[PDB]
Amino acid sequence: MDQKSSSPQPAAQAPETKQAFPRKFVLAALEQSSDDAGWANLGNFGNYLNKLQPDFDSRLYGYKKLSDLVKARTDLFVTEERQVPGSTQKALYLRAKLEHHHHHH
Repeated sequence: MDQKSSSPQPAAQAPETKQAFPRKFVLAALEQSSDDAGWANLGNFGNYLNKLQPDFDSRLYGYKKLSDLVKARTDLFVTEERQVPGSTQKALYLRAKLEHHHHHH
């Protein structure tokens, strides 16, 4: 529940560290850090994720923080800002992006 904004992002920067995304461990932490409805709060996600993968660092991918990594790589992760009941600020909730059964003929 947020403002669906986007950005071209000019690739004028010199290519820094390129690392692969290990999604099995990350999604494993994500789902375990999720509430009953299947949404994980950014804070708890960044916490439980590091428990499974301490080697997983955002600067290895070129991002300022894990938060920016997730909202950028929405292909792997589903991102929404959700309002917390009784709180003044909204919290970023995350969940796993999965395919759908596709076939040939």
